[PDB]
Amino acid sequence: KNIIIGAMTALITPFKNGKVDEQSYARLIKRQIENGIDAVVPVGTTGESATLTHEEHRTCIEIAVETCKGTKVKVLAGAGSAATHEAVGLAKFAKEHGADGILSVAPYYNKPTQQGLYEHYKAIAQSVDIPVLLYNVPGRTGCEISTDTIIKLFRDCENIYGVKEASGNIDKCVDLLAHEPRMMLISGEDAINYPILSNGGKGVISVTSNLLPDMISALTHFALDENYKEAKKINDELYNINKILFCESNPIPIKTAMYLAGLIESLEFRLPLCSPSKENFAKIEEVMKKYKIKGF
Amino acid sequence: KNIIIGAMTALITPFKNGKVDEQSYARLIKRQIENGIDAVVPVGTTGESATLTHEEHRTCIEIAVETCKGTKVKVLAGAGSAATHEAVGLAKFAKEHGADGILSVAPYYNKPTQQGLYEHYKAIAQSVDIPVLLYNVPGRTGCEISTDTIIKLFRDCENIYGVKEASGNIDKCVDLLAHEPRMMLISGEDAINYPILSNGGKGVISVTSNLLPDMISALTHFALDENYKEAKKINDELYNINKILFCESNPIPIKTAMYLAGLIESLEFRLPLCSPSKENFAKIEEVMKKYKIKGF
Amino acid sequence: KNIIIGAMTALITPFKNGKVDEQSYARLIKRQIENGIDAVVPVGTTGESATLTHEEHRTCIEIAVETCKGTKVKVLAGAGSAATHEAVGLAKFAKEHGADGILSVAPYYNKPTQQGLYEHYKAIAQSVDIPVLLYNVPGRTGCEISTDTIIKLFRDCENIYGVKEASGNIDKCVDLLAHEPRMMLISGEDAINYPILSNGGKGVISVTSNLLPDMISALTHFALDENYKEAKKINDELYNINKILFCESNPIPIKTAMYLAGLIESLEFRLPLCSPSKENFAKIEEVMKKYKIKGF
Amino acid sequence: HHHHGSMDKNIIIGAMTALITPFKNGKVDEQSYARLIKRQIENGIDAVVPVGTTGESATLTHEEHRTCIEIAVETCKGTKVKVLAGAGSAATHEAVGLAKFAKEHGADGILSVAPYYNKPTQQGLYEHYKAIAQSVDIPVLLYNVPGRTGCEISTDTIIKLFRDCENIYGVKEASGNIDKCVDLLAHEPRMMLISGEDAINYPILSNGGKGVISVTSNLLPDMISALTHFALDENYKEAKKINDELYNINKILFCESNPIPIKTAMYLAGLIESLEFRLPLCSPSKENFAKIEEVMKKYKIKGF
Ligand SMILES: [Mg+2]
Ligand SMILES: [Mg+2]
Ligand SMILES: [Mg+2]
Ligand SMILES: [Mg+2]
Repeated sequence: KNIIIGAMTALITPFKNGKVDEQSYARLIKRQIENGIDAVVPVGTTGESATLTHEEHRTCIEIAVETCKGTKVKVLAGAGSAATHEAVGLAKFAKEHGADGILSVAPYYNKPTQQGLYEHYKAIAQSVDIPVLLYNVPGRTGCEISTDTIIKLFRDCENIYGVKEASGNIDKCVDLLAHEPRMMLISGEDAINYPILSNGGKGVISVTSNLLPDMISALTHFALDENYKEAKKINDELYNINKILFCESNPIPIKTAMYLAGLIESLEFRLPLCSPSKENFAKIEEVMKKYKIKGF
Repeated sequence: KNIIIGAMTALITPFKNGKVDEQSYARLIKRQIENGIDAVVPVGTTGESATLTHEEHRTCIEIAVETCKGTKVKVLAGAGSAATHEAVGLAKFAKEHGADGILSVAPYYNKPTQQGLYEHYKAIAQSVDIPVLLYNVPGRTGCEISTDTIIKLFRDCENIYGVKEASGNIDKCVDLLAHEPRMMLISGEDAINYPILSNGGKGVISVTSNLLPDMISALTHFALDENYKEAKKINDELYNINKILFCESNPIPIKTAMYLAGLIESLEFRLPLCSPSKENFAKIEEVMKKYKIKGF
Repeated sequence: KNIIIGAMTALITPFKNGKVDEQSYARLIKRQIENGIDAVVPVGTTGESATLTHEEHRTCIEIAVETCKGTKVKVLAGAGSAATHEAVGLAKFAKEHGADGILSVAPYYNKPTQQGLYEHYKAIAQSVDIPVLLYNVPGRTGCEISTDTIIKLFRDCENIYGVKEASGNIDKCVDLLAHEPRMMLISGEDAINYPILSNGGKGVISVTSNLLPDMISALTHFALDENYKEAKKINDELYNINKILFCESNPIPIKTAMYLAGLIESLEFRLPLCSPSKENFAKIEEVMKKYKIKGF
Repeated sequence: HHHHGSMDKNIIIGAMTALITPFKNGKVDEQSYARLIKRQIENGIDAVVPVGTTGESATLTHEEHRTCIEIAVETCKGTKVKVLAGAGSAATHEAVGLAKFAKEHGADGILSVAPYYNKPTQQGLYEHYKAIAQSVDIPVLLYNVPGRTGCEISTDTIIKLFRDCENIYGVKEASGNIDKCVDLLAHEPRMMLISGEDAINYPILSNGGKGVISVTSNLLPDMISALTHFALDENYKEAKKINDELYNINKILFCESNPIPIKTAMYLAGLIESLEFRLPLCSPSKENFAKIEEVMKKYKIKGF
């Protein structure tokens, strides 16, 4: 199977006067490339995919593809939907725009059955010839891709190569790699990056790496080399910021931190997302002061 | 406040060869009108709103408005989204097409804060001059509209008149009506229709009423008339079917039941929804036989 | 079946210098009798059953029996355990000391299966000839007596006449009385006393009635008389105090309130229970000032 | 004072077994109990836990609690194997009494479960464990299992207890919460985190946990011991390989509430004479009995 693994970043989407700040978007991706990141994920959850137009989806994916040309860095495009016909369309568009693979979140809100999830992802996988990574985040979608369903999709669909897990469930992480060790388990939960990697996970899709890409990169590559002492040390050091970045729903804290570090020009969200409370604004700033933040 | 209350039906959306069966849709609404229902909800969760196109949303709302014209049955159109700009557009769209009010689900997947939910619904309410009913269903959305946020929205926004609760939380139902008894609490969970109504709830938005509109409307009208003995009698009699209609994610069982009862021509869903398991298909068919199902 | 229903109080156990204050206990029970209560529950959860000795269990039950002599007020003795042999012994114990019935909590900590729960309660019921009320509180015990198991026990064992539910699950309350309308469903959660009674529940076992016995007895008796309007009025008025009495684990707040009202001499718990935080102490004091607390 | 964290703490770590308690005609089978502990000793186990959850502590009498601790202490004499006695209670006065008892009968330390059923606050848990720790001079391992107790010892409370009390040296976690496991050792790396959930033994050890208190080791003591000692030597390949191989049995041993499956498995393997529980525990369903039997076929089960 063709795979996309390593240290990866769920890119925030900067706004300027209500529109995508395309120059800032490119600059942020270049900063990720220059700090050891192996792949970037445009228009995922952290990129506020739910409130972007389809034209803005295309714009962000195109900027990512253009910015990564001539480098080893891959573009793993967000391309999921609650509707199978739309997810298929978004997958084909991402492939057409030059993405290296797609990240496809489990359908949110309508709670498909496992049989429905299987048919959903089978249709997506058959629509493109680039790698497809599943994305399980039950706290946001209201459903769970079961271990058996993930494994069947991995075994039955050539291009589906693993899953990004954001489920706080290390038992499931053991279950997955014990019964199908060929899959690429990817951490979607920064605080437990090291435990997932040390059980044989092969990468992360990180929120924290927006702010600290070098530290997440080093953690991941230490772990992939089985230098678990050094990987755990970084995971432990990062725990405080990893947690404070979820004091309100992601991406409210990470966008706040990027603004606080001068990495984006405006603290703009698209409704229903909005600025954090004053108290959390201050708490994020205080945690940030403990970390070494790379510039441009 | 202008309100829309009483016995209401979250209409299924029948498909024929992958398209909305417009004649069946009108025929089903006529059947609701003839069995005492007070309002119909096109393109809600039960109507597979997530997989319909915007043109299909318009078609369903237009059929609902036309079929109810001259009958005093109101149209409470589903018009929610994870994106405030889209939810506002859908609200204005529903008003333009003649809806009497809108049902607007809490944003799914992106988990707005309470502050964001307030700004979200404030924007929606300000965009139209028809009643707006909030819809809280945390098991599907991943977020909860708190009692404080619901009450602030009710008091601050002229058009917001209540909430459809699908949360299995009778404590919260007491909390809501004890602190703001002027709001219209609407049951969004059929099995507990009577407990919500007997605490001062003023209506239901029902799944079961697709199949048994006469029984759900009588239950609601018994309760609103303070005949709690007879309202509870129907709620108790309905418990078995009320539960089996969620043995898989709604609307998979109710569409199965409508097909089994001869009320729709084909058991078609849009992916990622699909037919139930063979065992659940059998369980639904067995529970249905204990009830008298009105024809056309 | 012989039954014990109506307005009932889960009695606090006052301590003086670490010992059960027998004079205060009798005085508090008399205050319940004089304010319309139908039965009292010595040495339940609210009575700190977990930290009392077997001899202190005896003392409290005997005082309850003695104080109720010459009145209609029943003694429904706490007599449950995680060990079946101990629960049997405590049941016979309670009957020997003159109790009118027993309240028997589901085994905590060891998580028996439904078959084990059936055998547990069958053994208890066969050990005495007085009524036995089941008590389901999964947040405390770690297990749930299912509806099916409750109904089988009710139908198979002469003495088992119902269940006290503290489970935040009005759906289950419908389930229970829809399938077995002959049982006595008793509210174990004060905030939802009225919804449980209006669905056909026949009593409450209350924490709040320790402080406000007249209001809880009036609420229950209105509901039993089918004056649902007047019962709901009291339930709504009591919501604030009903909630603040669980701002920390019961009985920490109710003992605090009894101390603040001058009804017990000292704010004494047995470890691991202890005084509330200063912040919660103040919140309890403020909520109390909206209510008329009967003296002796 | 608040500065015990780097002062000398006696610890009990390594591969440890939560011993089942065999019954014969309703009584503790004392000969079987001794024989089972011998089998653990001979298969590389570092400590045994008498009368914990797996030992049906809830249904044993105080006298049976006594007898089981005494047999464990006597059987482990003359070996390296430690006795970490179950000694917890929902009542602080009883937990103190059980702690002193375990010390006076020769236990090496105590495992003290968070109070069940009465749901103490964090302040109450702190005072609870401070009282227990001050009553003895032997090591105390906290035990957090919220699915059974209805309460949680928070990370801050565990760390405060470690720093404020001389003899509290760590926590057995059975909480399905690897985030909390990171939280604990990132903020207080000096404590001994012990796995209380067999399926995730390797993830807990690879994050710096220093032992397991195992259900599976009743049946497969050599495998759990090997897993633990590989991990302690930082042979993470070998440790993970065993953890993966054990997943099927690790999960099926909880298809019904522990210890119903493990006693069923011990009976099926001929290691105990009768499948007897004390009510309210009882035999598994016939379907789960068969599932346990089938999962066992994958594994090499040591005899006596
Ligand atoms: Mg290298
Ligand atoms: Mg009408
Ligand atoms: Mg070695
Ligand atoms: Mg490894």
